[PDB]
Amino acid sequence: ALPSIQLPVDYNNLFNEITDFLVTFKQDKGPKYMAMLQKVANRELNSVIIDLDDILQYQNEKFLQGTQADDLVSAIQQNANHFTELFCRAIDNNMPLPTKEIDYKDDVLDVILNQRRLRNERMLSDRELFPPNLTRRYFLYFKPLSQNCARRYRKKAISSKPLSVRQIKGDFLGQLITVRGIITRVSDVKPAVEVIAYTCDQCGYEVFQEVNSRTFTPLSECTSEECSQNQTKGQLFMSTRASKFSAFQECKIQELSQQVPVGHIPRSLNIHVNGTLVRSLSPGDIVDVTGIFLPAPYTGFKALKAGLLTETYLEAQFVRQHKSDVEERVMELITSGDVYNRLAKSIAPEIYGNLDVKKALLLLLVGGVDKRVGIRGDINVCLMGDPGVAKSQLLKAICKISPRGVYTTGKGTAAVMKDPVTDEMILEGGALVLADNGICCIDEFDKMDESDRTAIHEVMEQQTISISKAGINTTLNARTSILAAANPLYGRYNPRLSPLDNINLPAALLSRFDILFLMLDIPSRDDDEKLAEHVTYVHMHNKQPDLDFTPVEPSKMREYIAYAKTKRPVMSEAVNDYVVQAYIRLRQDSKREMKFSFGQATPRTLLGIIRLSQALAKLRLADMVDIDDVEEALRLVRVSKESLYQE
Amino acid sequence: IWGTNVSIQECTTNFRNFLMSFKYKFRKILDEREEFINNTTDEELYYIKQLNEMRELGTSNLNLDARNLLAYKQTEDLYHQLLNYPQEVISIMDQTIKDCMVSLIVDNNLDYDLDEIETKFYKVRPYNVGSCKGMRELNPNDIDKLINLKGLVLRSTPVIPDMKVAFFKCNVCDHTMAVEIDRGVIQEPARCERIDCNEPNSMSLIHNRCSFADKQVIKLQETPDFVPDGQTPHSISLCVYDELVDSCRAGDRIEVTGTFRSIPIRANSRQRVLKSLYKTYVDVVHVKKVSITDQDLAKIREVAAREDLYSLLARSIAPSIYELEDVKKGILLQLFGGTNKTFRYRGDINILLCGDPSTSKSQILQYVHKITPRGVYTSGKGSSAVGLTAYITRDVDTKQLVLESGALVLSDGGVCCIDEFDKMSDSTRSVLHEVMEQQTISIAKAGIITTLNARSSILASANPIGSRYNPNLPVTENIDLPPPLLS
DNA sequence: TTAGAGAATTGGAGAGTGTGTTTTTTTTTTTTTTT
DNA sequence: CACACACTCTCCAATTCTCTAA
Ligand SMILES: Nc1ncnc2c1ncn2[C@@H]1O[C@H](COP(=O)(O)OP(=O)(O)OP(O)(O)=S)[C@@H](O)[C@H]1O
Ligand SMILES: [Mg+2]
Ligand SMILES: [Zn+2]
Ligand SMILES: [Zn+2]
Repeated sequence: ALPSIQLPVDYNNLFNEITDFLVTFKQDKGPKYMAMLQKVANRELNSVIIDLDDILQYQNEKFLQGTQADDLVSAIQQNANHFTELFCRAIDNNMPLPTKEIDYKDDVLDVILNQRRLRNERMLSDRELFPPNLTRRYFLYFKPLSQNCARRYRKKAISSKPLSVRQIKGDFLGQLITVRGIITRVSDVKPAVEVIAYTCDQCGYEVFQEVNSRTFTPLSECTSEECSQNQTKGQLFMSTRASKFSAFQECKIQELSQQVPVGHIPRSLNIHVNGTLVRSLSPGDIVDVTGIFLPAPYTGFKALKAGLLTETYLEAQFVRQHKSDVEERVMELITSGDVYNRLAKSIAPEIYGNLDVKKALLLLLVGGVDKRVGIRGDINVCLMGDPGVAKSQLLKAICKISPRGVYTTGKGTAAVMKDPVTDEMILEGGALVLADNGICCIDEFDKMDESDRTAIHEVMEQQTISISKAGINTTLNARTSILAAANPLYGRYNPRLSPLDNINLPAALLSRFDILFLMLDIPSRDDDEKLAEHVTYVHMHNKQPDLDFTPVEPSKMREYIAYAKTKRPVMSEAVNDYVVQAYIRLRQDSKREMKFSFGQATPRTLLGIIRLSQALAKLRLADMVDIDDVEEALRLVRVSKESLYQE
Repeated sequence: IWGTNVSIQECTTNFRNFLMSFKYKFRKILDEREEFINNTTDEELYYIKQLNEMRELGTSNLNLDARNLLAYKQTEDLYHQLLNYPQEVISIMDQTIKDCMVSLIVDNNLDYDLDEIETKFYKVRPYNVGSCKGMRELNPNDIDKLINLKGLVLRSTPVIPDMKVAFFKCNVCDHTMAVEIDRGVIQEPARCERIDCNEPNSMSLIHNRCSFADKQVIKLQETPDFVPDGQTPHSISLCVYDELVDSCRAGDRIEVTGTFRSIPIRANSRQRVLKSLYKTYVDVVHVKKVSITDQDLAKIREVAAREDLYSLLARSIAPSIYELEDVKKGILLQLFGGTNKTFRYRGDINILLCGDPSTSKSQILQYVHKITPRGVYTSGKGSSAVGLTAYITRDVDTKQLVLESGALVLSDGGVCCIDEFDKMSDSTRSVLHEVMEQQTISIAKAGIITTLNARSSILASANPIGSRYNPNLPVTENIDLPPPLLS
């Protein structure tokens, strides 16, 4: 038998209080929630976000005038699933009639309403039928309590404290909690059925079946009164037209590396977003998901197979992300600060020296626009450098400021197919596709195998990576700007040896790079002293030794690229002339020098010069490409070439 | 129509009066087209002409457009119901098409077999139903609603036979009758239809004597130019019935119109327990590939009679590449090739493009690949797109020993433009030796011994060793290619 | 021969005995022949 | 383990039948 227990909650009084709250609450138009229900009746909104701050304010207001409440906020944070049904029932009771001419072109549910009502009425006079969830066209959610900063939050308001996946103990099941973590795997949207709309071949009667079990059994038996009394034994046919579906997405939230105790492994927690919250979560997110932590049961046969050990999921209710005024601000900064010399030092404030490398990194960050083909607007630079030089620090600084920027190493791109056996997903990405409209910081570029060599070669002159797993020949758009940080083999760079001999990169791949910098360290007497002072100051004060203008926000570069991308600075005819004689004399001096053959100016150097000039004008208003721009571009190109011949 | 409060009779009458007396001028004025002056192409009865074309060609499907329903006046509710109730609407449209065609045959006195027309099933293919809906924006209120989709097909399953008409046999009196199958349920007879036998439970299904239809599930993939740059493109499963089968091979890009439908899936095969996730597909009703002439003979004679034909063709081979006069000449001659003399003689031109690394060494390769009818562009060093040689693969799905042909074969008559010919492996270099010498590729692996006819044309382009080609040094010392392969 | 009182049999629901699942070959070592 | 399926064991009232009915 089932015993009985005494619990002081009194659901009926709570329901009366709930109805009073939905009727008699007006935030400091009429009532807020009545206005929301009016909008719902107009079919202009299908999300009743029941805030808990509002319920707390309602309780506080009625505390001074009768205390006509039973701590609802503390009564639904303990059991939220039942109160979702209570709120839905209270909304159906107080649902206002529409106050708008809503088109009813697709009124299948209304058609079923009136049809079944007429069929019942023609015999009711003898001359609930509809499930409560079937009629609802809204989804109800809970917004957790905000910060209290008062004695009310005396360790209470468990939905106020963002927990981690490890701290979600088993005794929180059924409560309305919130977790903080990084999404890792969000599934595709699937229509989860809430109530089926079986129709019988005879007897005319359709019987509905509410289901929340992840698995059900079709009725297929006309148990209707007419069918049973006539013993027709009719079978039932599903009608997806008259059924009710809710979009279902099954996310999965991990925990941040700062929440994991030492020696442990990050945990994970399944999230079941459904309703209007679908597609609000993506794998590259850090969120504070608020939901009801519920024990999904192993209903079926593995049920008896396992036992009391349940599996849990978080029925998400509210997702809070963490991650022309700006145009005026950046315009004013342009007027005040010299972008050319300021943004360069802003990229790597904690990295001393190598200013021209930073200037080239600005051009890569902006990049010219030459989408028209006959070509490409992606700037690629490689820093051959030297062991012990802060190439990796520069790469990380670029990654942390460049939108859609990723950092990766040669030895641990490409792509993998169908990683999980169960779901059997198709065409999982890699590292180059993630930085589609961004930059890939390929550290240890020399130590990167032939497969990735071919992959990056395809990406570099195709902007689209492809696979040939099972003859599908599918491709992934990866228009990523490439930033390489290869380092010389046999340790330190040898200036005497030829540059391509020092690093195991084929001349075919290196020659396609728009600009190349060889930036090696030399033991000096003053540069090292300033470097040591800088690093030690950073260690003391945890902040850079600020000695000049150091802008921080990257939105200025975003504004510049978005501004001049539509502008597309058109090159001048005199510019084209000066660059054709520039190529002529460059090739002439390349011959007369031939010392290292890693120079012969090539059509690709002209394309790189054009795109660098385009990027420079793209930074400075529109159509600024003139002699002034091309002189700086050619100066940068010549300096980069000379860098290969340093000392 | 159930659940709609819509009479089928009024819809049939609307579509009937829309069939004839309708002109393309209504469509021309619907979209506010300025060039509505045309008379023959606008004021003529477009659908009557289409029906006459079907009569004189004996076709079934109709490439009906959706906007033509908006152009006419009484078929606006019909268009909205088509978007909302595609199944019943399409069925009544097909019945109306058949009845209108037989009525036209009766009226115009164009003598024809009425039974032959009645037997043939006539279909309608409403395309351009609406805006190009996104795959990622398929919320579950679009169930049983007409949907337009764009994408590139990944693969296509073979023909899947689905039973349409059952066929039972009385195992005691050899009485056979056919039971129509509706919604995939077997309504087997309770007893023998013949009264002299009327034996219950004496019916056994004769599988091979039934009637089957064609179903071809197609795995559509979201087009790259519309997917968000972050996540990988999603996929949906098509369904193609009774026609349009093999009308879109893998790799094609199509604009598909169909009803977005969802069905339950059995959690356990033995039991009737159904998962509550309702896997979704779409029932295709029309596919459009978004992607020889006497006048042509006259054009051939005109271009052939030109004195400068040779130079003109040389220029047209690589219009965007300057100089390279003789290279284009050689490539042009390769495109034609010698006579295929038989009685083996190759009768083909093999061209290698050496020198220092050249962008044209690639640009002209893509140009000639686009020019040549057959053949395929392939990289010798990478061979990622095509393996460049025929080798046996286990296709994983069914784990079967499928033999997939390389790049050399499948390019008979065509030109197999190789790239990075210097960096290709030695194993495939031996295959190149075999194909250029023997003209066939022979395989002996996993119990399969066979010879594949290649008969291909080689147009390779190999970069040299070092920074650039050295003219003083011989070609062998610069290209890194065995002398027998170069000769 | 007709409208109506008597025997005689057996199919359609249900008591019950025994079934049938969930259930898995990834990833990681170790060997071996070619490369 | 237990819920659902397939099926042997088992059982009365509506359906058929032939002696006595009108
Ligand atoms: N110019 C610089 N300014 C500040 N710190 C620097 C500078 N150069 C080097 N460092 C320091 O050097 C370390 C990072 O150097 P790395 O970039 O790892 O050298 P590396 O050349 O990448 O070494 P590898 O692994 O052989 S490529 C950090 O401790 C930095 O603080
Ligand atoms: Mg490093
Ligand atoms: Zn029934
Ligand atoms: Zn029979």
